[PDB]
Amino acid sequence: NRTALNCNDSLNTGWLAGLFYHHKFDSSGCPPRPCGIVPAKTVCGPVYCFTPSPVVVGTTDRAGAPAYNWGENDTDVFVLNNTRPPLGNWFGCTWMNSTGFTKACGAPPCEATYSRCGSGPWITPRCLVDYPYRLWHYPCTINYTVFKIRMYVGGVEHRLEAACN
Amino acid sequence: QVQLVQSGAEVKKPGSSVKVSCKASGGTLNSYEITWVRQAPGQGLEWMGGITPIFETTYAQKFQGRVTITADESTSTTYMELSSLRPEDTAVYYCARDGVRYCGGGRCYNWFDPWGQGTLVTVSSASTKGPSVFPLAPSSTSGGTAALGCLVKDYFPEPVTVSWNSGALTSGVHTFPAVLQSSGLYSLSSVVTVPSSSLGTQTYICNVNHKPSNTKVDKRVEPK
Amino acid sequence: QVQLVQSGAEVKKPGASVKVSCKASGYIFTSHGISWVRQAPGQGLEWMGWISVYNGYTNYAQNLQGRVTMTTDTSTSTAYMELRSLRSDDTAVYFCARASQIRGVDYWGQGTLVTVSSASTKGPSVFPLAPSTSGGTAALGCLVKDYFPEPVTVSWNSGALTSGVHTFPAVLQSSGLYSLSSVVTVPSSSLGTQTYICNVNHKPSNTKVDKRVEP
Amino acid sequence: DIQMTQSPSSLSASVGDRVTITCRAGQNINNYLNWYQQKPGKAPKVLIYAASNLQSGVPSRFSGSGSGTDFTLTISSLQPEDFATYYCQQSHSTVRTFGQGTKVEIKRTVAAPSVFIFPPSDEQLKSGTASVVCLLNNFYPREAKVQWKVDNALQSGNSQESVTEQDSKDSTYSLSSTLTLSKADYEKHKVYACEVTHQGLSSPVTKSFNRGE
Amino acid sequence: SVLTQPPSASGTPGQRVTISCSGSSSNIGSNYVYWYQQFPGTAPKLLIYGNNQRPSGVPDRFSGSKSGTSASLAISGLRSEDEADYYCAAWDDSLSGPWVFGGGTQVTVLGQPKAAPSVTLFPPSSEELQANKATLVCLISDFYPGAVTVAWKADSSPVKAGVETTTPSKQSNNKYAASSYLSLTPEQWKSHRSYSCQVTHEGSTVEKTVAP
Ligand SMILES: *[C@@H]1O[C@H](CO)[C@@H](O[C@@H]2O[C@H](CO)[C@@H](O[C@@H]3O[C@H](CO)[C@@H](O)[C@H](O[C@H]4O[C@H](CO)[C@@H](O)[C@H](O)[C@@H]4O)[C@@H]3O)[C@H](O)[C@H]2NC(C)=O)[C@H](O)[C@H]1NC(C)=O
Ligand SMILES: *[C@@H]1O[C@H](CO)[C@@H](O[C@@H]2O[C@H](CO)[C@@H](O[C@@H]3O[C@H](CO)[C@@H](O)[C@H](O)[C@@H]3O)[C@H](O)[C@H]2NC(C)=O)[C@H](O)[C@H]1NC(C)=O
Ligand SMILES: *[C@@H]1O[C@H](CO)[C@@H](O[C@@H]2O[C@H](CO)[C@@H](O)[C@H](O)[C@H]2NC(C)=O)[C@H](O)[C@H]1NC(C)=O
Ligand SMILES: *[C@@H]1O[C@H](CO)[C@@H](O)[C@H](O)[C@H]1NC(C)=O
Repeated sequence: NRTALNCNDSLNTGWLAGLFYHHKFDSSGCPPRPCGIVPAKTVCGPVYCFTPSPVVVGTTDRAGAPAYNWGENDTDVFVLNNTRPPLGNWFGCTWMNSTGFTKACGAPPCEATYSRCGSGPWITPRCLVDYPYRLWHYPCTINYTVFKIRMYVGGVEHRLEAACN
Repeated sequence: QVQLVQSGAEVKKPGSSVKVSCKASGGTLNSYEITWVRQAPGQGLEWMGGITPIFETTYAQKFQGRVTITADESTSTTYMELSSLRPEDTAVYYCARDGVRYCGGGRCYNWFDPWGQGTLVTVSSASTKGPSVFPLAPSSTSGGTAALGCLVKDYFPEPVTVSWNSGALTSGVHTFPAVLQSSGLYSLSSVVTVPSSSLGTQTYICNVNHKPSNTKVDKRVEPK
Repeated sequence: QVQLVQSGAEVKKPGASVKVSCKASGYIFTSHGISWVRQAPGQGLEWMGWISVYNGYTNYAQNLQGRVTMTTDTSTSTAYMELRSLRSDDTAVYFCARASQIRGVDYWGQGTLVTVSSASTKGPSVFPLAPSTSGGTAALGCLVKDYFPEPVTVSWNSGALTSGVHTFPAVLQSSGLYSLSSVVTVPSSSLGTQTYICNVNHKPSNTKVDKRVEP
Repeated sequence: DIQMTQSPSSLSASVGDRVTITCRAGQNINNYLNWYQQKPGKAPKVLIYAASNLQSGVPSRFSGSGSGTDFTLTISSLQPEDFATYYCQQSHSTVRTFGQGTKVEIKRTVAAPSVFIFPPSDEQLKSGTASVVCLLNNFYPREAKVQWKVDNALQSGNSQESVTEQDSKDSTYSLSSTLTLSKADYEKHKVYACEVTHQGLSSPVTKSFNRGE
Repeated sequence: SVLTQPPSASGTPGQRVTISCSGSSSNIGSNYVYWYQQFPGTAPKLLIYGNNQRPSGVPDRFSGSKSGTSASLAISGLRSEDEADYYCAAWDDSLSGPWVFGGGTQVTVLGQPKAAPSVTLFPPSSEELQANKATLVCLISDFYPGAVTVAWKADSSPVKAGVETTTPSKQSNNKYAASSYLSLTPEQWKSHRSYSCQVTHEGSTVEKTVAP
């Protein structure tokens, strides 16, 4: 209920329909900025953040108390400020804005481990954190084949699945 | 910018069926939400059916057991077929994308954008027959003005396209809706006003064109 | 700005469940993580673990043999540090502090002193340290022996005598009971028609004793 | 079913008027309603979606409003581009249903027609049958009735009409009227004449012929 | 502990003192190193994060650097306002961590002159001997630097237990003060010639003595 559906297909290209009917994307062929406070009157669909493991995040009064509108109020936001999470919350986030663009955030880049420099769902080049809206945010990764992997973030053993070309 | 182009006009026999295509292009999916709407000659819009991108059809009760919407994703075109054709089915048949395109306040919205160019399906027990065009030779009718048409009678199916002097004469031309005669044959009348001071000095041909029965006929209207 | 308001200084003797709270504000509590460092007095800082406000990840320190239990409640923005089965060494100021992977443990609470010792609560005996000098002046005070726990207020003349006074830091005798002394220097001539009395408040026990030092 | 019914059925307004079309919903259709404009020989174009949102492009004169069951498309300053047939469409349900449309046309000063008889052609008269056509031209309003007077006797069911859409340049209509017999019944009678009655006409205007000359 | 730094440092008005923190590959090698300022009776105030990065408040004055398994900071221009303890820390990817600290480095400034302790010794009060106890109260004050050793002596020969001595405290005048208590039996206290409090400070000694 706390997901923000402010979607708007003003070019009639068909993306917003893909949110509801998956796997129908037409291939034919085909860094991140610091997280923060995003106006939910901008985001379309589930917002995800990656620990690297993925988790949906909800709307919120800037005071921090969760706000249960559907991005309706401008007093309704996604609070996303992150810290690299052995200790913190999540490496980075990704979502779709109102006119259909994939947006992402994360901690600042930089021996080049995910635990030290990871800024979202990207991990290594080619391998990407799989999640039930990957084909929607990163659609060109439809050929990517999805292996079971495990990673350690400063000692913690994590099980997840990575889509890779 | 999705765009739809539709099958050519098919001409069908009562009891038979017809299958109209609607090829999609220019978007981001391999199949879209496609809607089928028919509009009878002169009449209004009549929704028929729809296919979801997962190919889950829903039809209007008016045509349950008669209309079937399928899809060929490979060539990304959807098909509509209406069996048991009565003449009361002779209409224009459109497609459109009934796409979910705006959500706000936690509910989403659909509307028809864009529409195909439409396909005319004519259901009659006639057969393709070309027309006969007869002069409506003028009589001179005052105001300084006259009138001189020519009658395109007995043809099937619609449409016929007439002009005057090969597009040179166009002001004050009035071409009329074709009437369906109980012959099963259509017939219409195109008439033009003209300064009567020109009867006998300006030649007037009317160029009738029936592409269904590929007939180009140019008929001169001199007075009598 | 961001701060951390730790709870007060609890005090209890060995085998005890302390649990100092640590209230956070001025940032997104769940964004960072927080740790704990204790400092037994005089010596250095001892990292003691840290926790995720978000994951629940906890890396407790080896030294503290599974005694610790860091814990948070995202509802109230409070973080906690229970430490069971207490012992003498555990006498320290216990701080909490925000912890980022890049900015370290960066902003610290004020402090929570927590003391263990076999002593119970007991008011002080006060004795006059009477004046036995030669600078045109004299030293006189009064001794605040065998009390528990710290601290002890001491004024002179109900606050009239301000200059000349000096109240020393306390001493932990082997008994577990503290004692300190406060001296005030005074002009040798004036030991008549000008008296000198020391008022001692030991709020933990509710002991007020006001003793007068004569020669 | 789920029935959309519009009102009025049709309408005639002067350029710059305020037109008000009403869609009523059979059921509480929540907010899901659309408005399409169609003009003749074209497919419909969307105009307002979700009861009150103007499609990009659509001038600001167009205003959608309403929810529940009573919706209203309004045009604040009817511009000439704006003469067409407006349909509404429901969307609470997945079986879509359309309104009946309301055709808007241009109010206009009254106009006397101009009647013409065209006698059947000889070219038509060496093969088969024979039809005679009366022409009312550039009249307003559209309402006018025509009858056929064979030998001053009257005909019924031998004739069919058709009218042009309102004319682009002068905002008028024109009427055709073809009455039908064969060389049998034609080269038999002597005189007839369509007789037209119109509000722009003080009293009917007959125009006749004779089979010869 | 796990890291090591000199126990002290000295300085003059504006003499850019130095200080060092040394670990292994498992800490200073691959990880960042942070430095803290601790004023007595206060929580530590982070001074430098990363390796050379300073946060708000922190003057242009405080700066640092790292080389190999050594990280070291310079305090640059000196105002005695800096007189404090200073602790270093880094992560430790190993089990030795994941977080380690230094022993701290208290840093004093050389400006202030040498002062000598002014001592007072009180004998058991009549009021305390009544309660079957005796307490000698030796008060060392006004000295500098805060470095003093106290020794109790009975009849001019050493005494070593029942003695309790305080840590120097930087009193108001920014000099130091300490107290030393000897606990006796009334029997002991009377059954000696006299007791003496011997407090020494930078090679020199002052004595004060009491008798029953
Ligand atoms: C993910 O895997 C799928 C596996 O099928 C793969 O889909 C294939 O993509 C190619 C490339 O677009 C498709 O080939 C097309 O075939 C059509 C005929 O149906 C051609 O007309 C197309 O050519 C036009 O487009 C090219 C640009 O892509 C132009 O360069 C060219 O000049 C033409 O204008 C096109 O070649 C193929 O049909 C599908 N699938 C199959 C085998 O049917 C998809 O591409 C993969 N995604 C990635 C990672 O790229
Ligand atoms: C969703 O994300 C897209 C992509 O970030 C946003 O599109 C960007 O929008 C800005 C402002 O609308 C555009 O800049 C503007 O360009 C116009 C020229 O057309 C100029 O007149 C303005 O002054 C301004 O510079 C930007 O070019 C555009 N970029 C892309 C790649 O589309 C979109 O605004 C986002 N929508 C929402 C509601 O968040
Ligand atoms: C849905 O999106 C459209 C397009 O992004 C919004 O319409 C735009 O509104 C701005 C407001 O300044 C105009 O400048 C643009 O001309 C419009 N653009 C297009 C392409 O339509 C619309 O407002 C959004 N939906 C709602 C109701 O907020
Ligand atoms: C989150 O980041 C934005 C952008 O700088 C900032 O304005 C906001 O204060 C941040 N919140 C916190 C607690 O860092």
